Amino acid sequence: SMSVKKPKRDDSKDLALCSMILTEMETHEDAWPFLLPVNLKLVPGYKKVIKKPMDFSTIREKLSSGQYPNLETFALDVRLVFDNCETFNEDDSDIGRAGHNMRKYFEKKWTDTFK
Repeated sequence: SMSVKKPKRDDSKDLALCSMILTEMETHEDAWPFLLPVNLKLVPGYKKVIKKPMDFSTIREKLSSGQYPNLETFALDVRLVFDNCETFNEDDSDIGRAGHNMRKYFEKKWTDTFK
């Protein structure tokens, strides 16, 4: 509350560390469904169904331009990528499997870097 604060957690490396995680996600062999925004002219149903499209290149641009206020807003966008994937793709598909694999990969790196 006013003039009452928990000890200050060092957040000075968070930007660099999120960048490193995102590089590792970009270079994973199962990243290909997520590298670029889904083409809303060429994929029927996407635009109407997925209210907030998100992809790794969009996260990279937001990260590089100071559009994440803290590490939690970064994680929310990464998770959005996988939540959108599950919304639109069957589990038993190459893309559906890719999204589960990448979400697991991400959640481990996240815990190990920050928890």
